[PDB]
Amino acid sequence: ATLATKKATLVAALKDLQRVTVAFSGGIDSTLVLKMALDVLGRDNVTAVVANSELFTDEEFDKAMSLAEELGANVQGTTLDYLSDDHIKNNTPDSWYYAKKMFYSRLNDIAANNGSAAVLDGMIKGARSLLQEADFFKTDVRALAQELGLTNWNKVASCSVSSRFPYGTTLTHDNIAQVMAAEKYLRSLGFPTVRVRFHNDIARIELPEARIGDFLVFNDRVNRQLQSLGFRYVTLDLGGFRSGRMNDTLTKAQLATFAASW
Amino acid sequence: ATLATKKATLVAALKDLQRVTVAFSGGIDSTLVLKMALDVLGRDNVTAVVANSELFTDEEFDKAMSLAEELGANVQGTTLDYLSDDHIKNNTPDSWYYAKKMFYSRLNDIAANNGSAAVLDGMIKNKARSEAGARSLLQEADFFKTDVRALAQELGLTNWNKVASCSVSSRFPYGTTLTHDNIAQVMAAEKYLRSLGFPTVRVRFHNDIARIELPEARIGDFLVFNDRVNRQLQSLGFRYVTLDLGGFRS
Amino acid sequence: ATLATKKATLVAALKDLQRVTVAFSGGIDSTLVLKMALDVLGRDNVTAVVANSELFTDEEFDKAMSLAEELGANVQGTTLDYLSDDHIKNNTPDSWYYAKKMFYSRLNDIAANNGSAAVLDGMIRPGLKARSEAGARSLLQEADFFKTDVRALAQELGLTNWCSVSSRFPYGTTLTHDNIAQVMAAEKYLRSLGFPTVRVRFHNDIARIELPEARIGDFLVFNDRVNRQLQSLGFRYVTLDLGGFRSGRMNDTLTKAQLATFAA
Amino acid sequence: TLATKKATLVAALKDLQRVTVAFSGGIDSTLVLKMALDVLGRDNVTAVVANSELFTDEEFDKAMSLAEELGANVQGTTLDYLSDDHIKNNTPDSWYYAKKMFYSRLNDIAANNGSAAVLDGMIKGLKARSEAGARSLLQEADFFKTDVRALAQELGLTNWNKVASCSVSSRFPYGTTLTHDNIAQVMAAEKYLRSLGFPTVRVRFHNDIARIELPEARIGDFLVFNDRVNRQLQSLGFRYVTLDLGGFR
Amino acid sequence: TLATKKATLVAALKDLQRVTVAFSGGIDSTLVLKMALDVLGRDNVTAVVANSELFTDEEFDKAMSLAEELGANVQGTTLDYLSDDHIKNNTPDSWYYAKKMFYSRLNDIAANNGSAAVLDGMIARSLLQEADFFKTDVRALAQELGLTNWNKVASCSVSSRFPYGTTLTHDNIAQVMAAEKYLRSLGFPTVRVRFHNDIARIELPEARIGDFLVFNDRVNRQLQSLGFRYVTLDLGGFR
Amino acid sequence: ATLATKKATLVAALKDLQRVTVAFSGGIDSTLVLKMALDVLGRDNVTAVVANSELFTDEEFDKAMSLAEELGANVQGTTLDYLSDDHIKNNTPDSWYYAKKMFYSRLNDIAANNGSAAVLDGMIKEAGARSLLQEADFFKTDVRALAQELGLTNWNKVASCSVSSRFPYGTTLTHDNIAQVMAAEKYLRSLGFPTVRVRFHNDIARIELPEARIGDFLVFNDRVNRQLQSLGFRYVTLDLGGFR
Ligand SMILES: [Fe+3]
Ligand SMILES: [Fe+3]
Repeated sequence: ATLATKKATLVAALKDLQRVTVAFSGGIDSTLVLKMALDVLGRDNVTAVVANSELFTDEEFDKAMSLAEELGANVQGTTLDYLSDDHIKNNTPDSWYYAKKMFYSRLNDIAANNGSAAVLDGMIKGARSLLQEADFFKTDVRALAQELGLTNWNKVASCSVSSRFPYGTTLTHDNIAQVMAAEKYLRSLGFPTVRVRFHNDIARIELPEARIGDFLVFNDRVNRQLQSLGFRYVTLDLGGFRSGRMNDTLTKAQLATFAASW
Repeated sequence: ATLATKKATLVAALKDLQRVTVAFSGGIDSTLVLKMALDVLGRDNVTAVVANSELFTDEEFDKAMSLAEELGANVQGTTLDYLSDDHIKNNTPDSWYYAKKMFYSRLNDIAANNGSAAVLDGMIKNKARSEAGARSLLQEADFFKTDVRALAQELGLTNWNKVASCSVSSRFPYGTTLTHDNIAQVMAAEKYLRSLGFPTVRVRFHNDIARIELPEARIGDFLVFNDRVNRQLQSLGFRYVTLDLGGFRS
Repeated sequence: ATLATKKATLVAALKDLQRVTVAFSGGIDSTLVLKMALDVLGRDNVTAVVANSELFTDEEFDKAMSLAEELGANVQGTTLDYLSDDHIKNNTPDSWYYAKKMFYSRLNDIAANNGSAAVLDGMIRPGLKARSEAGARSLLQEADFFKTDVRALAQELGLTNWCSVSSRFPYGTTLTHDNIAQVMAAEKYLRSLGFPTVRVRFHNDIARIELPEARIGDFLVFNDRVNRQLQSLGFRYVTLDLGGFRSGRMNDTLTKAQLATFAA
Repeated sequence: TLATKKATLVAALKDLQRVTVAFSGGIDSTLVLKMALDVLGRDNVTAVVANSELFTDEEFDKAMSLAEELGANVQGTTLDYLSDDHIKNNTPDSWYYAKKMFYSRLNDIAANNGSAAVLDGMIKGLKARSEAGARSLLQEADFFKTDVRALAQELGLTNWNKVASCSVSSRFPYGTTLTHDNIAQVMAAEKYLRSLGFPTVRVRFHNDIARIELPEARIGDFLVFNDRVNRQLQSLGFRYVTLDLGGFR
Repeated sequence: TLATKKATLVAALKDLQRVTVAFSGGIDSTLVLKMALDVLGRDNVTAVVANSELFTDEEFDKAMSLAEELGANVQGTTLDYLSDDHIKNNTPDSWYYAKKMFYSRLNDIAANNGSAAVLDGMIARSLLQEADFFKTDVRALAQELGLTNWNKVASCSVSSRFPYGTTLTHDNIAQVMAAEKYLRSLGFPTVRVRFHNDIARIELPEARIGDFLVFNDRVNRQLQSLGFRYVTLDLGGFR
Repeated sequence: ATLATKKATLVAALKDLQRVTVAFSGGIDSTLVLKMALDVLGRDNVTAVVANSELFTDEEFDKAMSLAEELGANVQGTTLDYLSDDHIKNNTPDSWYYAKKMFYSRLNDIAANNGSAAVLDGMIKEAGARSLLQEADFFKTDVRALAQELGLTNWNKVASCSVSSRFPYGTTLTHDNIAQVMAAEKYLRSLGFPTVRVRFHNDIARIELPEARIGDFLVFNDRVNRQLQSLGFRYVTLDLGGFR
C-alpha cells in the first residue's frame, strides 16, 4: 500500500535474517538495500561485496567502492573471471545467465564464511530480492531513497560491455579496451548515456535522440578519435539509444517489429 | 523578524485552532503547513485534502496524494467538476475566480463535516479564499519564500513538488468553450512532449491548430522530433501541428 | 501520332481562325501557342492578353508581360476583380472555376472588340466547362499534345521560358484586400531571407508557415526576426508547421499513409 | 581552332550519313547528338539510352527526355549486366565487361537501323569501345573539355546532366557478390534519400548495416529526417541505419 | 565513512569555538556555515559576504540572503580591488594580490570579533578538506542536514575576461558583466564574454553552440547597445 | 523598352566602335559584354584583358582567363601593382579611387597600343571606360535574360570583392596579412561556402557567413579553428551578425 508499509515489510525481513551480504552494484537499487540493511542490522552485521571484472570499467568499480564506505558499510572487493567462461567469452545469447551464475556463486561462498543468512540483491518489480518481496516499483525506490537522504548513486546505469558486441562474437582484451576507450572518450565530451556498438570495423554510436543535435559539433573529432582506436568506419545510429522509447504511437510499434526480426 | 518569532506565531495559531483541514498541493508552502499542522496537532486532528479535477493531470494529483502520505497525514482526495460552472466552461477572464470559489466552497464542507475549525492553504507574504474565511498562517506570521525555505530546512523537509502547475484553462483563448475532449487532447499532447524530454512545454489550443510553446534554447534539440510530434498530435485530433516562433509564453 | 502530324493539325487550325486572342500565362504551353500563333498568322493577327489581379503578385505579372514582349507579340494587360464574385470572395472549393469563368468572359470581351475569331489558351465542375461556356479553344489539346511534345517544340522553335493567394486561406474564410496583402507581404519577407518555396497560411490571428523540411534547420537563426516581422504585419501568433511544405510528400511508406488517413 | 575541330566533326558525320549515338545526357554526348542532328537531320540519327540494374530509372528517364528535348529520335535499351559474373562478383575489371556488354548491344541496334557507326561522347579504360568499332568523334577531332563547353555554348545548349552518375556496384565492397535484391535495397534507400532533398548521397552496403554518406555541410539539414530514414531503410531490409561521420567519400 | 568525516569536522569546530566564515553561497561554504552554526551556535559565528567589482551584485545579494536563511549573523564587506595597481592593470599576478586583499580583510574582521580562525570551503582553515570531504561527501552531509538551497553557479573573477595588461575600468567591467547577465538569462549558465575593446568574443561550451543559433541576432543587437562594435562567437568554445 | 531593343542599342554601339578592349572579370555582366562584343566584331577585333593583382584571388584569375578563352576571345593577362600606391597600401577610404585609377590606366595603354576605340567593362544600370550595358539601360534582370538567350552558362556566380575590405580603415596592408586572409577564405570556401569574409583584427579572425549557412557550419567549427590558427590567428571567431 503506502510507502511506509512497503518500508516496514522491508525492515521485517532484515531483522529476521540476522546477517546479510549485500551484492552492491552502485545503482540506486542496491544503494537502497545496502542502506536499509545497515540501519536495521548495523555495520558489524552487513558486508558489502562489489564485483570487479573485465566486463565493467575501473570507474564503476571505484565509484561503488567509495559509495559503500561512505554509507558506513564495511566493503569487500571481489574479483570475477568472466572471460574464462566459454559462453561469456564467446557471447552466446545465454551469456548473461552464466555470468550471473558465476556472480552469485561467489557471493554464496563469501556469505558462507562471514556468517550471513542470505545474499541480497537489488531487484525490484538462491539470493533474496527483498525490494521485489516488498512490492517496490521504480517510483517507490526513488521515493524511499529520497526520504532516507541518499543522494549519490549511479545516475546512468552501468551495463556489461557484452551488450556492445554481437552474439557469437568472441570478446578479447583488445575488443573491450577498444569499446571502453571509445565510450570513455564520448562521455568526456558530455554524453554520459552512450553506447558504442562494435561491428568489426564499423563502430556504431547510439546517443539519446535528444542529444544528437548537440553532437554535430564533435563529428570530425569522434571520427578521427575512434578510427585511431582501430575502427575503419565511425558511424551514428539514426535510431539512437533505446530507439522507439520516444517514438509516437505508430513508429514505436513498428520499431518493435524490426527489433523482434533479429 | 527572526524565523524563531515567526515559527512561534504559526505554532500558536495552530494550537488555537486545535483541528484543521489543509489544502495540500504538494508544494513547499503547503508541505510546510502540513508538517507544522501534524507536529502541532497530531495526525488525528489534521486532514489533508487533494483536489482531483479535469483541469489538472491525474499524475500531479497522484504525486500530491503520495506526498501527503509520506508526511504521515490522513489524506483524502475530493473530485471537483469545474466545468459545471458556466464561467469556467466558457473560459472568460473571470474563470479563475469562479474556479477558486468552487474549490474553497468544497473545502469548507469537508471541514464542516470533520469538525475542523479552519481551512488552511499555503499562501505566503509574497480573492475567493478570503470570502470563504480560509486562513493563510504563513502570511499571518509574515513568512516570505526565504523563511519557508528556512523553516523547511530546520524541520528537515527536502521533498515537495518543485514545479507548481497551472490550470489547463491557460491553454485556451478567452471565449473558447472547454470540453472534455479538447481538455484531454491538450493534456495528452503536453504529456507526450514531456516524455520526449521537454519539461517546460505548453500546447495552446486553437481548434484545429495546436500551437506549441517551448523554451527557445530547447528548439534546436526539438527538430529531431518534428515529424513524430506532428503525427502524434494529429492522432490526438489536431489538424495542424505547429511550433510558436515566439517560444514559451510568446 | 507524329509530331509532324501534330504541328500540321495545329497549323491548319490557326490558318482557319486567321486572327486570334491568346490567353498568355508565361507557361510552356501558352508560350508555345503564342509563338505558333505569331509564326502562322503574323504579329498583326495575334493579341496576347495577360491578366492582373489581387490574387497574384505584381512581380509575376510584370514577368509575363516581359516574356510575351520578348516573343514579339502585341501584348495587353487586363485587370480583373476576382473578389467581386462571392464564390471567390468567400473562398469556396469551386472558386477556381469562377475565376476562370470571369477571365474567359473578359478575354471574350477583348477578342470581340479586336476582331479575333477565337480565344486561345494553352491547355492540353459545377456546370459547363468554362472553355466550352466561353467558346475558347485549346488547340494543343485538339492536336493531342503531351508535356513531351510541347517540350520538343519549345527548344525546336528556339524558346527559353517558364499559384493563387487564395490557397493560403481555409475554405470559407472570406478574403479581404488587407489580409491578402498581409499574406503576400509575409511570404515576400521570407523569400528575401533565402526561402524561395514558402507558404504563409492564414488562420485569422495565427500565421502558419510551411517550409521544405530540409530547410527548417537553417531557418532557426531567423525565428525571432520572422516572429516580430509577421506580428507587425498583423498576426498575433507566428508559427511553423511541423509537417512542412506539402505534409506527407517526404515520409516513409508507413507514415505517408498515416498522414494521408488523417486529412480525411 | 574550334572552327577546325567543328569542321573536322561536321566532315566526319557527313561521311557516316546515318549514325547510332550512345546517349548519357552528359555534356559530351549531348554535343555529339546535337551535331549529328544538325548535320544529318533527325531521320538519320538514332539516340540510344541504356537502362539497367546498375543505374537508376531517374537517370534513364532524364536522358530520354533530354534526347527528345534536342529533337532526336530516342530509343531505350535494357541491359542485364548481372548475366556476366565478372560484373556479378564485383571485381576491379567489372566495368570492362559491362562496357563490353553495352557496345555489343549498340552494334546490334545500328545493324538493324542501317547506321554506319556507333558514336559516344569520349574526348581527348576505353578498350571495350575499340573492340566494338565505336567512334569517339570528339576525340578524333582533338576536343578537350574546354572545346566541348565552348562548342556547347556556341550551339546554345544550356541543359544536360551535370551529375555524372556512377554504377551502384561502388556501394558494395570489392568481392561482395551482387544480387538483384541487395541492388534493389541500395537503390530504394538512395532514391528515398534523394527525394528528401539530398541529391549527392551514398548508401554503403554492409549486409545488415546501411552506412549513409552525406556531404558534411548537409548533415545539419538532415537531423529532421533521422527517424524516417531509419524506419524506411529498415523496411527495405537493413538491420541498422547509420550515418558516416566522415561524410561523403 | 561520512559519519567519521562528520566527526572529524565536528570536533575541529569545537576546538576553534569562535569562527569567522568566508561565505560565497556555494554548497561548500554553505555546508561549513551550517555545521559551524550547529556546533558553536549563532552567537559564535560571523558570516562575511564580500562585495566588490570583480563579482556580480546578484552573487552578493544571494549569499547574504542565504546566510541569514541559514540562521547566521551575516556581515557584508566591500573590497576595493581596483585600488590595487596589479589588479587594476591586470597582470598575470593579479590573482595573488586579490587574494591578499581578501584574506587580509577577513583576518581584520575575525581579529576584531575574537574568532579563532577564518574558514573557507576548499575541499584560513579548509576543515572540509582537512576531514577529506569529497564532492560526494559534501552532497551527502548537506542533504542529511536538510539543506536544499545554495548557489549552483560557481562565480569567477571578472579579470579573466580581460587580456593581461588591459586596464580595468568601472565601464568595461560593467559592460562585460551585463553581457553575461543577458546570456545567462537566455539559458546559458556557463558563458564567458571576453573583452577585446570593440570586439566581444563569446565563449560557450561546444555542446551548447547548436542550441545558441536562435539567439545570434538578439545577442548581437544587445551587446552592441552595450558598447561593443563587433559581437562574435569563439569557434573553440569555453576553455 | 524591350530586351530586343536594349540588345540592338548594344549591337549598334558595338558596330560603331569597330575595335574594342574588354575588361573581363568573368561574372555574368562581364561575360555578357565579351560575348556580345565577340558576336558583333569577331575574334580579331576584340581584346579581353584579365587583371591579376594581390587584392584578388589567383583562383578567380585563372578562371576568368579560362572563360575568356572558352568564350572565343584572344585573352591577355595583365598584372596590376595596387600596393605600390601608398593610398591603397595604407587602406584609406580613398583607396578605391587610386585602384580604379591604376586599373583603367593599364587598360587604356593596352587599348592605345592595340588600337581599340574604347575600353569596355561590365557596369550595368570610372570614366575612361564605356559601360555599354549601362548605356543600353540593362538591369540585372535584362542581363540574365539575354545571357540565357545566348546560351551563356558558365561564369563566376559569387561576386568577387577586393581583399582590402577585410582590413580596418587605416590598417596598412602587407603581403603577409593579405596571404593570411586569402588562405583563410580559400579554406572556408573549400568546405562548401562560396560567400565568406574573414575580417582581419590582428590576432582575431572574424568570419562572416550568410546567416542561412550558419547552421550548416557547426560541423566545421573545430577544423576551421585549428586551421586558421596555424595561419597565424590566435582567436578564430564567427560574427553573430553574419555576412554584412
Ligand atoms: Fe542547410
Ligand atoms: Fe541542446
